[PDB]
Amino acid sequence: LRSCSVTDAPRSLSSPTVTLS
Amino acid sequence: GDREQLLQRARLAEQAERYDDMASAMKAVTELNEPLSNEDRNLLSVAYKNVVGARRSSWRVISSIEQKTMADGNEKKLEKVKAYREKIEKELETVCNDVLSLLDKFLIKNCNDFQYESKVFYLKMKGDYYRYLAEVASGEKKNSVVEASEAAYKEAFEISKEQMQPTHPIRLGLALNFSVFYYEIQNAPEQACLLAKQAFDDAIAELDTDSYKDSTLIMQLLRDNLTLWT
Amino acid sequence: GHMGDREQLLQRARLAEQAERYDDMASAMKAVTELNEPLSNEDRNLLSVAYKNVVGARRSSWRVISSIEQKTMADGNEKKLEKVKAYREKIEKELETVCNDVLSLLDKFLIKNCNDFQYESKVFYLKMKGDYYRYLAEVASGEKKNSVVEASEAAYKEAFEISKEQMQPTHPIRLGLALNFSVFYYEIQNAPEQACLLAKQAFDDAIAELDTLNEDSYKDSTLIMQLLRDNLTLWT
Repeated sequence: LRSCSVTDAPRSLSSPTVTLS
Repeated sequence: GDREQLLQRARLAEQAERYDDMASAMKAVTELNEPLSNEDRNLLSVAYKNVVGARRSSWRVISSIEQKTMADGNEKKLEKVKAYREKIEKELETVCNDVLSLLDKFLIKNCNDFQYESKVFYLKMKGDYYRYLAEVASGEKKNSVVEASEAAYKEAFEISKEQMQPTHPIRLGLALNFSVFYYEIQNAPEQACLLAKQAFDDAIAELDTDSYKDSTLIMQLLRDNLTLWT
Repeated sequence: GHMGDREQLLQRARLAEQAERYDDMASAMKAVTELNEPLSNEDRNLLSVAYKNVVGARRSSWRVISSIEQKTMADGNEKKLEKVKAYREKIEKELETVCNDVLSLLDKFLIKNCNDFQYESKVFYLKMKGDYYRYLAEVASGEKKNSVVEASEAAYKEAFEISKEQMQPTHPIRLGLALNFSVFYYEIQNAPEQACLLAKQAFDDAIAELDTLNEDSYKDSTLIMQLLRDNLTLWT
């Protein structure tokens, strides 16, 4: 499904807070 | 009040991916009643496409949860899911109505009879945002915006066919979206397939023509949709 | 029942998460917290996920605009630099409101109601308190920066002392706290040696006990440990 339409146009890593959902 | 300062704010907001700020800035530029350059048209189109696109994606997620909740018979939860869907829906409609108001009062109105590129761009944009309204409407409310969407698309297509080459990216994008309108919105897959095939074949026949990358991607999208619609 | 404030707000937050509308999600979770009842592990996750995305969008926008403020300052365009700095300050004010909202929730409800035996909750909230003071320190200057820098370190320190005495080295909350606290030393305090010792010690303590973990706990612990490893590689 979902036909396509015309489109338009280092720091340190901290802990990710992953979701439980 | 200064037009250049608003355009800079639009460019700053885009870089920060703050598209509500970018849309608000370009809304004010349009309201100055001065014509939009090609870059100005791009900034306005990019800003509102991102703003409405976020609402459309959020609406689709909540709408599908609403249907699943409805099938499960959870009436109490369904009322809460529907309340959120309606809240998101009204934001989407306000965004579309803002764009349509800008088009009908400043952009399309101020186009001369010889400003064909702007007229095709704006009329296609009008069909798009009426189509986005049609995605979230049903019944007589849907038919109203559906008819308005088709009318804008067809006048744009007639102008583009007379004034634009088949490989013009604006004409190709218009044909792509107009075919999408026939398939998804008004359930005419044969009419959608016929239109997408017309524009793609017409573009190939004149493929011997600096803006190739912009034109090429839309052409792939036309084929990809044709493959999906078989 | 289902019409209660808590139930409706939690339902809104879960729907907002699905729609990737994190301002809605955070506002709903802020209202849940203000009910003055404890947060479950799921509710704690919803609140943390919501505000991480909200502040993270502002941080990303701030860094982009602040970077342009640097180039526009070096390039020397007063007519442009004045408006660029004005836009960043508007982003800062949004960012500071978000952080202050979080810290108010932690200070008035979340940390406040933790019983002394709720070590996991205290470590979680104290680490969060250090996190959002650190986000304030990322944009602050002058005497304002000093107070939030001290506040962030003090929250991190107390959390880490409790976590060391109450949590195994492989615990994701302890591992995430050590990671963020070492990031605080490197990025905020400009103390690379202190940052490297903390991260290295946390990685070494955890890796000594990975072999006892089950498949699911192993994935949760090693994912944070990889971030400690990637930080160590980048810091020298």
